[PDB]
Amino acid sequence: VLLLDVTPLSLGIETMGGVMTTLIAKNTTIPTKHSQVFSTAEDNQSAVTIHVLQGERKRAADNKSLGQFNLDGINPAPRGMPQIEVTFDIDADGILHVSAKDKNSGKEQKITIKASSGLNEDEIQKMVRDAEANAEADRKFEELVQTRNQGDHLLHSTRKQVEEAGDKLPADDKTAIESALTALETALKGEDKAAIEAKMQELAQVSQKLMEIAQ
Amino acid sequence: PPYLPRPR
Repeated sequence: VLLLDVTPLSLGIETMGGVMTTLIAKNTTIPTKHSQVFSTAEDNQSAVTIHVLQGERKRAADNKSLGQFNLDGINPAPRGMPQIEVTFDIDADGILHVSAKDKNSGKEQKITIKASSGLNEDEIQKMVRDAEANAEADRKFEELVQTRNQGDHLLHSTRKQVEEAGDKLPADDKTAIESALTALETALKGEDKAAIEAKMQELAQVSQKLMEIAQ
Repeated sequence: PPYLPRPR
């Protein structure tokens, strides 16, 4: 064949730290379907947002948003343990069906995204060259996000511990911990990985008695 | 598995 009907750009969803995770690659022939399992970003997360994206960039913010829906009712669990099955199906009419299903709760939500959605032909060529020009920056972004997500997890866990600790934790331990949480949050907004890891460190150093209490 | 954000 000299002609093939294809989805012209990658389709996928936003995942923790502003990353696009691809479910269908660019140039895949239609009809097609694919599924992948995802989980929650934080302990006890009760809902997830499925932000559907078209584009070749690893930064979610630089891809074309197609729609979004939430899936609620995820039962309490440590982060990474729920199994949220995401399915993208493009039918022969170019209609995109996306669903998410929580295997423990049985709950499911879905959206339909019509065939004319997303980028037009001019924008598709633009998107491809932009991802090529930004290949190496996007590889560094993905590294930055791995570290930001670790930092985000520590911030969350430590804060839950502060709460649960109540008065068992001495007041000057709490003062130092709050300062170190703020400094870690500030660092998370930068693009320097070492800077983030250094604040995680400064936090852990003021956290030993709290680690003892929690334990 | 990659992780998903909660609703804002």
